[PDB]
Amino acid sequence: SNSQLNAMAHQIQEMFPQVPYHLVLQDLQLTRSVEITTDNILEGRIQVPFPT
Amino acid sequence: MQIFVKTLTGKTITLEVEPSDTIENVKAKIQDKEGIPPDQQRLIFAGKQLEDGRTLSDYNIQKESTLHLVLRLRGG
Amino acid sequence: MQIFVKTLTGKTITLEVEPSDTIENVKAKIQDKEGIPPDQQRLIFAGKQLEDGRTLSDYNIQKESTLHLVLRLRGG
Repeated sequence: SNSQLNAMAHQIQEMFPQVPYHLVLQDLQLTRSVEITTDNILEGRIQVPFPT
Repeated sequence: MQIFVKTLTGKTITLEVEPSDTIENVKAKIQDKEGIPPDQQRLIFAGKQLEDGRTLSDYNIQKESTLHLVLRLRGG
Repeated sequence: MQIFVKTLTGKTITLEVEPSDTIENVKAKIQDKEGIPPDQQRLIFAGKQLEDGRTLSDYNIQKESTLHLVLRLRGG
């Protein structure tokens, strides 16, 4: 389905207009909680847009 | 001026503040309406985190601006 | 020689420089070409950050090397 996952991810996408959408959906399947997902991003669990 | 705080649940809270207000006070006002502890309240603006010891003028936060409320739970 | 500078947007530019060229001078070129202020120009090479008052030979930067340009947005 991924209906609820997309809905939750999009919400975070609005909060952080500089985070990879596919990475957001990734943690959403692990934590399944916006209270921890958005936190994990701020902590540094998610990779930022770094050139390579 | 009035601003709009958007919660992860899709809730929109309207707060009447001034540019001379502090981020700490803003979060305290949210605790007055919602009850959420300011310690667990991470205010983000356009992807940037707002330091507790700052004002709205520091991040150029104007009226009707969207404030992102991020949560945090470190248990390991 | 030629060097490649890549921005956070994925954009990659080629700059004409020489070993005797200074990082401060190189960043000045980017300042005129892209319009990015040197105060917000953070040049990283091999994980290490390069200093302004240094030459390309100081870090043994060879031709066709890729440098990472990170910006410093504070107060916005």
